[PDB]
Amino acid sequence: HIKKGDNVKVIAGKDKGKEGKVIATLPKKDRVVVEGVNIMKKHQKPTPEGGILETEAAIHVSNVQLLDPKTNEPTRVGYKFVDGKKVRIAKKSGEEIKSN
RNA sequence: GAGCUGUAAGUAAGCUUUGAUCCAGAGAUUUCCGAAUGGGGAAACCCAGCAUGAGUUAUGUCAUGUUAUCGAUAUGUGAAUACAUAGCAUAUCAGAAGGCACACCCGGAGAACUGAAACAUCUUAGUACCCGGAGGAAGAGAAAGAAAAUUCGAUUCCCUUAGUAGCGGCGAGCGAAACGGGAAGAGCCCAAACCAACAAGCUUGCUUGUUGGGGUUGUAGGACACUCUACGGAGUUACAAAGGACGACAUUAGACGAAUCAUCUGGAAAGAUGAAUCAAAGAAGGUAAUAAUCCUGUAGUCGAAAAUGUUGUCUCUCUUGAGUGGAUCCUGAGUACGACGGAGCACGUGAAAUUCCGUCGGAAUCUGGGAGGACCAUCUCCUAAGGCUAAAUACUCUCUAGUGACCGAUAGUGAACAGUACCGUGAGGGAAAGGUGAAAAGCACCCCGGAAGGGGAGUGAAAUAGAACCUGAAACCGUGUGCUUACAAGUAGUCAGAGCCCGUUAAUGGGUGAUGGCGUGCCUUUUGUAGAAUGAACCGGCGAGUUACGAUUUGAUGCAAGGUU
RNA sequence: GAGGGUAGCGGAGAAAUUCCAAUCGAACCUGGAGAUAGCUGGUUCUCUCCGAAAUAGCUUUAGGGCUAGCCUCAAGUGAUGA
RNA sequence: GACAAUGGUAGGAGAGCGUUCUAAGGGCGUUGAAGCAUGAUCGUAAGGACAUGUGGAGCGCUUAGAAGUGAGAAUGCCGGUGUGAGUAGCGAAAGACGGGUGAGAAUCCCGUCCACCGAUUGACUAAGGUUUCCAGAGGAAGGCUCGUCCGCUCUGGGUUAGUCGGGUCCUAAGCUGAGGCCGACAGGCGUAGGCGAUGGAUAACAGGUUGAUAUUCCUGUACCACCUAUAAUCGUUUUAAUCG
RNA sequence: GACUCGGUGAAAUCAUAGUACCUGUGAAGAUGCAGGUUACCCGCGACAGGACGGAAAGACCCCGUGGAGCUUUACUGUAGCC
Ligand SMILES: [Mg+2]
Repeated sequence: HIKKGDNVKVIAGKDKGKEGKVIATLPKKDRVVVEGVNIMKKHQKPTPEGGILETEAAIHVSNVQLLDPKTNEPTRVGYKFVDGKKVRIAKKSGEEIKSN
């Protein structure tokens, strides 16, 4: 489960192996947007004259994995209660720095 | 615990880590109509009285309360009539009224088509429909019983008895019960004798009334007579009733939750190939193809501020129990029964006992009364004419969790997008209509054209996936061609056969057809159909011996004087 | 002309079986209800073996039914068949 | 191996083909499943393969089990598409020409001439309908042809009351009806009283003005109810003026 | 109106049709059968002899132990009345 500012890795699709970072979330369809991944080309009409534009489209969230902060490998995520508050762990190391 | 302002996409303007949107519990607000209730009315509107209040020099206006009819409880008053009464008035209370899944239950009233190869007794059937009353169940229920043993011991339901006994234009048909095996199990309160009080007549004797206590039954019990005895038991599901404490579970939101990498093909891998790992988890669904190890989850474990629902332990609240005498007193009256007319009991009034309704008659009192299928005698069993009662049983418009050798868009609900289009004055009847792609990346720009449409370019793995969007059959409509046809008489094929054109699942091949022989569609129904007898415009989809319970016979299999529940 | 009344086992009729929502020897709608139909129509893949009847008798029977005759399958007996 | 048999309707008997689903086993599939199309293939029949094109994610085989298990006919039910056929019809009637607009004009707009109704094809008010009304834009469908037009599509607008017609007034027929009478239930009737116009009562006229309203808006001049002030007349409130 | 040209454009019906006549034959009145006799291929305007032409599961007739309305000294009841 990934937040808005993390640094992830793509594990499925055309762009498998790229890193990028998250910029949008869309939780109702569970599809994130990652920079430089899944780029599309739109035909926009004049609204100024338009033309072909390139932006990123959303990818399904289960095609993305976080990176172990220490060893820098993909990992799943668990939870832990500290100070009576929930944090994220890397299933291969300790705490996971996710402030922004 | 990071996004959010419905389906619902946009833009704008905003909200949110000082915790939003979202989920559960509890509150607040809740226009008008509708039983509709201040009066009226063509529902969703019109018109008022009274009391407060705002406003106005004052009217008009506005705001908030209250005002139906029956019923209950008080008070006052009182007609024909003197007292009285019927009424009348005022004030408190809020008892009824309407609706439903009203499926199942209990009552009132109650058909016909049909079967009997016609039809009337009978049957369909106490069924459909209509009306009333209710509950989570209702009804029944504690022997005036069943029986004929050496008896049993409230009611209801299941299996058997058994398609037996019986009933029946003895026709068609209708059709039990006791015994036996089980589920469940529970018993109680009055009326009366009597006693103690209070009260009115009365003459203080009696009568009657009110409260309380007592007391409840059959091999007779209780009153009375007498002799032996006391707070432990009981309880809100009947048996009398209220309410507190502290607990324990279960709902109604949730939380944590093990383990995988690489290459090949490809738009994309979960597939193939290779090497690993978890398992109290290899249920399931998603993810760009088919995943135990990517996501949501699963096995397992944890969790409640608040409100409900159960359930314990205290509290609480009630309350003596035996024996002998047995026939002095009490023990349910217009009742039980009878006659006449009907109905219900499996039973058609009959050998009809047994049980109810209408109209008339009308008992007995323990040496009593009732039943044991007319009646009599003896035996046996019971004790009517007052009431209450859980469980085992029936149903599903709903809610929660699941299941299927159930359907897959003409199917499955009428309805996957609707009791809506539409039809009818009305009651009422009642459709058709699912699928782009993995992702909108939904075709910038150029050209012809008023536009609609199109050709390029571009997106995409694919655009003969372009929104009339998965696949895209047949009828039907066209364009181009290889062979053939303007002297010919036809159910349109078949057998023989030159010429011309091609070249296959490669075998004594394929297309066309000058000319010759033979040849009156199909189905149904008939003695007999080319029939001028019936049916079909054509193509597609849909459309007719099934299932339950009995009987009989055959095959198979197990055991055998036994077999089987 | 407007506002009203009479309703199907019924109403209305200067009378015709006449009218009661383009329908009347008994309106329309929903239910009993899949009424009943000894009558007509229909009833869906293939091959192999055998193969009738259109007649007695009774029948509120005559284009229906029942028993017998004639077909088929299985087992049995054994000259009973032509 | 020898010998024999083998037409067939009602109808009896036997052996099989194919469809959907389930169980167990064993397989195939993005190097392309089902479906669809074509072929000169195999089996005694129902039927089974293989190859190529299209298609884009599921499906066979073996043994056994279970059935909504097979269509050419029912004046069958639903959908689609033909034939008749470029055929019948295009719903009472008088138009002609010039100019305009437009991609496009017999059919739209403007003008002149001609024609038809005129106890009416003219002008008012009711029922009934319910936005059809007006302006700007449009031309896919509707309009029995056409269309630049429209009662059609889109966007935005439009209905003004003390006196007009209803209510805050009255009653007819009829309908309801507190108490009441009757009735298996449901309910039927009816007294006082209510409701109910098609009738009775009841105060406003002339002119101006919009694309769309007018006795309603504006100007002028009126009338009718009700309330408060300013007042002559008011004189126990019997009476008196007053009201009743 | 019909007929020719421009616009628009249905319907009943329909087993498939390359659909002649005569004398016969035949379920006894033939475009489809036999033996002959006629006839080059394709339209348009007209006529009504045949296709037992279309339309409506004959209303006449008979049958069904089918319905309904009406009558009476048919059978059985019954509202009422005495
Ligand atoms: Mg064609």
